[PDB]
Amino acid sequence: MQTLTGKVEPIENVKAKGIPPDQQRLIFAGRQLTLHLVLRL
Amino acid sequence: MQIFVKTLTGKTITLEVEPSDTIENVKAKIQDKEGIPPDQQRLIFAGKQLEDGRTLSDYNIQKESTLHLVLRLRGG
Amino acid sequence: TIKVFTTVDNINLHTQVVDMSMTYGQQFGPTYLDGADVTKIKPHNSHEGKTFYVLPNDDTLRVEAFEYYHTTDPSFLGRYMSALNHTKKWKYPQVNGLTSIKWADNNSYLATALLTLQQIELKFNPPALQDAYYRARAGEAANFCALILAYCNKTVGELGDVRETMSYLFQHANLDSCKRVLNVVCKTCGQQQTTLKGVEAVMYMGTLSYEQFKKGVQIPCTCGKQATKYLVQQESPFVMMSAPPAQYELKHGTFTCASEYTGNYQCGHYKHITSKETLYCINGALLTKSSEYKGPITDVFYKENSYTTTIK
Ligand SMILES: [Zn+2]
Repeated sequence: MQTLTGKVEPIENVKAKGIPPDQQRLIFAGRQLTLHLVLRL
Repeated sequence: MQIFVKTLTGKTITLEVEPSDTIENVKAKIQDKEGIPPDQQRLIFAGKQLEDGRTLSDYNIQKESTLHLVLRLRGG
Repeated sequence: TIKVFTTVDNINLHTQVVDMSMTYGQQFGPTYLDGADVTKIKPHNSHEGKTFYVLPNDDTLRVEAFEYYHTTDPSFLGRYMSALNHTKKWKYPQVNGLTSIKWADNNSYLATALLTLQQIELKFNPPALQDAYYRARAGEAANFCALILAYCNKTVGELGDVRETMSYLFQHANLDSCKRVLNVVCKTCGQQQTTLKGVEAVMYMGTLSYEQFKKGVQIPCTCGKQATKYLVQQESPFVMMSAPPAQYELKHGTFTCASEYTGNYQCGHYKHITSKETLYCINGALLTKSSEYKGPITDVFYKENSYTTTIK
């Protein structure tokens, strides 16, 4: 079943799926868990 | 470990720190030495602004490193 | 009952039927009309057809809010609206082609940032900032200024720092492709190269001079000796060079614009210096033209595209 600049089966696992999970924040329904990827650097 | 902090007057401060210390933790140690409120403090490593919520490890700061303490401006 | 529109972004409007015997708060949660908090207010006849901002209280409004503003901060809307009630009353004079702000409410740092933003190439990521910027460039800058205060966690009347303001706004800009390569050379230890990306690639604290950064600055090496640090490669549309405020000569044609800070670490005032056909000093609504400029400078902005050193 199918970033802020514009760039699975039913969060840690989607993060798992080069950028380590720890730098990834995922946003769905305007809430942190179309999903939104926010990056911490 | 120990790091050096250079102030605007040219005074050098010596701190005892760990790689896992957040920038917030290093600002607390400067307030112990110098009494400067953390909210005024801006720490710089070789020109790079160090940010709250990051660690000295995040910036690869090692023993005997020199930081520069500058102060926030207050423009109206 | 009357019909009204609720919104988080003032782009996507949601038709609502409101019970005129209950406050906006009871029906919508926190509610604002043109910046005014009407949460504790009952609907008025003249509210028919009007647009109200609401704090997101369902999945639609939460997605719309995040897509527009790029924050989940539940205080953001309240802080933005509180700021907008003040910034709507400021004056935004055109000063030789740039939108400035007449001095009010300790706003000189905000006016300096606004002037700088119109002179450097920056793409904002949040639609909120893209949309408000375009209005601000046209002279309608109240929303943009209120957003800058909200994003930077600043209150109207709070003293502020241009460097800090630009840094927070750069976190919301597309600087992904900006890159800086530095080398530090110790005659004992050898050479260490560092690469910085994004916001860290466009900021420097310790010299105002882009040319000095290219030529080399002396820094301590942890071996106990002095090393030389120099810029190897810069790929960005601009750089911001800062230093603790100090007397500095700005030479026509050698920089884009600059922040002058007069005063002390308790209280100061910003002016904006820009290099056009001659030097301009913008002080809110006031403009002075001069062939030379010396003053206490703390930020200098330079244009860039791609720079590579000739140092081997
Ligand atoms: Zn060395």
